[PDB]
Amino acid sequence: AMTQLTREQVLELFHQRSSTRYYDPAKKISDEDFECILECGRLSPSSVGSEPWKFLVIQNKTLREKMKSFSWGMMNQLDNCSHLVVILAKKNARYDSPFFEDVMVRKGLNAEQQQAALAKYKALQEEDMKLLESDRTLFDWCSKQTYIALANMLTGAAALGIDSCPIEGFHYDKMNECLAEEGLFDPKEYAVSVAATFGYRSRDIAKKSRKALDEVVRWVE
Amino acid sequence: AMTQLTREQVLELFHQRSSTRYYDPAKKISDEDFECILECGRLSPSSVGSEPWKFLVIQNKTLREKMKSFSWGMMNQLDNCSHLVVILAKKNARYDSPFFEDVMVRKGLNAEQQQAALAKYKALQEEDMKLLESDRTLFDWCSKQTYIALANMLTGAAALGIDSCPIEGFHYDKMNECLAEEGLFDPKEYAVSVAATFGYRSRDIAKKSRKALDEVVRWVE
Ligand SMILES: Cc1cc2nc3c(=O)[nH]c(=O)nc-3n(C[C@H](O)[C@H](O)[C@H](O)COP(=O)(O)O)c2cc1C
Ligand SMILES: Cc1cc2nc3c(=O)[nH]c(=O)nc-3n(C[C@H](O)[C@H](O)[C@H](O)COP(=O)(O)O)c2cc1C
Ligand SMILES: [Ca+2]
Ligand SMILES: [Ca+2]
Ligand SMILES: [Cl-]
Ligand SMILES: [Cl-]
Repeated sequence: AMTQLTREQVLELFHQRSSTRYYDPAKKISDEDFECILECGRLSPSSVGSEPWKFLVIQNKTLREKMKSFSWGMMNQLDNCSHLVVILAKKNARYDSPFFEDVMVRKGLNAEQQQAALAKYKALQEEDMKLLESDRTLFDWCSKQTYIALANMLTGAAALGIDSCPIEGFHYDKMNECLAEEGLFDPKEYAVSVAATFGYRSRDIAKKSRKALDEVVRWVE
Repeated sequence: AMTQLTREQVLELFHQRSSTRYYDPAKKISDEDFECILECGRLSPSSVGSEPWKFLVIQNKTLREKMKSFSWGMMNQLDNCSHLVVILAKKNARYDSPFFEDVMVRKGLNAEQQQAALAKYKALQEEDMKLLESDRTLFDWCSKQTYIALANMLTGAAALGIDSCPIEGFHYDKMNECLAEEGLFDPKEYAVSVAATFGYRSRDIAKKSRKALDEVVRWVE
């Protein structure tokens, strides 16, 4: 049968998922649990099946130490967290690129289906979403897809009883340069999108503070 | 106690979550289940607690019909899905805006804490992430946060046994103009980010096709 939760269980999960700034350095996530977290990212949906992401798992302590200088949003977490993921997004993911040829093959499209798909992707990028305005608009489209993978990794971790924190608080140019200089990706192909820490909290879970549902929802009947 | 799943259950959930293009028009999501889905969006994390989203629930059939002309990615789904959400993202969410004053209050910051937070947000936007390059770069930052809310709504729906589909396949300028002309938001304040349909599938769940874990993960020990 299928895995299914009650509404109460779903809400519990989303109140357990919180941004963890204080991790217990004595508790490490198992290799099995961490592989499951990564699989939540891998299995995430993405526009046109583009999967425009790479997951860098930064366990090396010397590299984490170097990041402290320019990563104010995770300074405390770098020494204490079990695992750190830096998510990259694909650069220059144009409809007519070799990257997109591979997207289509993972679907198994023949020449005619590829022709129709290419026309759809061109319309999506050029006219519907206007992504071809600049390199940054096209990069940011791929980056949006990586935030889906991020969200699913945080939620999957929480479902396994593992704490996490999403991270934007770092100097992106310095982070890109540092990780490229370490040989972790080709900077012509990918650039840093967002990061996340994972581990076990050393403090209580902070209560949710959010705008009310009536503030954020408008119903059009 | 806390809600917790096994690795096998988490993976099942992420294989059950699939992009549903074919919905059974006879099956409607209950008001209670749909409120739970919306709460998964509301409870989502967001950079600096910005929550830069609105959720428009488009149930009106005449409005759905109008969208068909310019929404190729959800044409089939518009007539058959139970619920449709169009997610908006905040425009011009500058660190020094009234929008950001409210972000800080939901945290309860006094004048000195606000001063420190404003300095952090200014550094994040101006220098770390370089969001102030253009209106679009700043909008796309908020839009990225809305993709977290999207992902969590899809996953929460799947956990409740409800099918969904994320949607970018529409003309954004036409969609913005149409929904603003209906009075659903102030177009000076928000613009369309991404959409999603929800309902019960009329076909089998399609098997996952993804790049292998070894393709997308790089481990830095
Ligand atoms: C993309 C993103 C980036 C964030 N960056 C940071 C960060 O650098 N450091 C940090 O401590 N929190 C960071 N946060 C956490 C937010 O401040 C947090 O989600 C928000 O205040 C709501 O709290 P909650 O996640 O505990 O519900 C980030 C959140 C998101 C989604
Ligand atoms: C942001 C986003 C936008 C998408 N837009 C559409 C769309 O307009 N129409 C559609 O049928 N599928 C759309 N998809 C679904 C993707 O094609 C799908 O996620 C991908 O092919 C993987 O299939 P799966 O979600 O079933 O695992 C979109 C996905 C995402 C994440
Ligand atoms: Ca099962
Ligand atoms: Ca419980
Ligand atoms: Cl690479
Ligand atoms: Cl508004």
